Amino acid sequence: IVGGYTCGANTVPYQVSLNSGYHFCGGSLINSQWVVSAAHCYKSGIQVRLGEDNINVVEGNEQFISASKSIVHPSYNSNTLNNDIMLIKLKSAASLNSRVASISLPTSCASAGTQCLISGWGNTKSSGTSYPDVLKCLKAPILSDSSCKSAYPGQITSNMFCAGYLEGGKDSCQGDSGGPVVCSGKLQGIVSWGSGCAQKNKPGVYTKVCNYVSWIKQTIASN
Ligand SMILES: *[B@]([O])(O[C][C][C][O])[C]([C][C][C][C][N+])[N]C(=O)[C]([N]C(=O)[C]([C])[N]C(=O)OC([C])([C])[C])[C]([C])[C]
Ligand SMILES: [Ca+2]
Repeated sequence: IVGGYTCGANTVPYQVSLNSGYHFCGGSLINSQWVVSAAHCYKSGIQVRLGEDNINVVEGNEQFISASKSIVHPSYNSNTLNNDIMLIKLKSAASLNSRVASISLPTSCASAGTQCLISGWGNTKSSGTSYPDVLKCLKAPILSDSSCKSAYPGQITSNMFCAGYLEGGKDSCQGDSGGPVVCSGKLQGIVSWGSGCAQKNKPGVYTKVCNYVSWIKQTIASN
């Protein structure tokens, strides 16, 4: 997260770290056995690390659970990043409490100007790399579809939205992928792509989760 603030340990209890010997992507727990992340985070040998704050120190409250199957959306297109979403099923259910809790799926899409929280362990620097140890947080508004499309002409599908700041300086960045965008207590976005990090007129683009709620529900119910 570039331009953000330290969240405070376990203040974002639905955030997960997907790990394969290092943190590579964020994720959201949406019930005791299922995590939602981004399809471009897919790989095998994924360990879901729940209840984390410093990802480099075991501090208490951590639950490390192997991913039993990852389910990339069938229409995921890796050249457009359209339908960038994947569900990870956990090998055993997590124990839920105040430091590890699931976030709700939206019942409607959020309007332009809704203030949301984006969080993750990715790069904090726009020019160069600085990985944080602890979870970083950013409050950022959803941008109107016109300013999003004026920034990325031709690249925005209806499954995507921009959030952030046109003046630059604050944004998600590399290592934040797969992580949550929560607006009024509902998971509305998944961190996906952008042109670099926190550059002027280039906001982050996020998978629009309200379009996928029946898919999530139906895929979880059949698996
Ligand atoms: B994401 O993948 O983090 C995990 C990467 C390391 O394991 C990251 C989120 C970036 C959000 C920026 N607001 N997403 C990506 O890196 C995706 N690629 C891009 O955003 C790239 C750098 N830019 C891009 O595709 O657009 C142009 C610059 C216009 C070419 C990618 C990995 C899906
Ligand atoms: Ca830790």
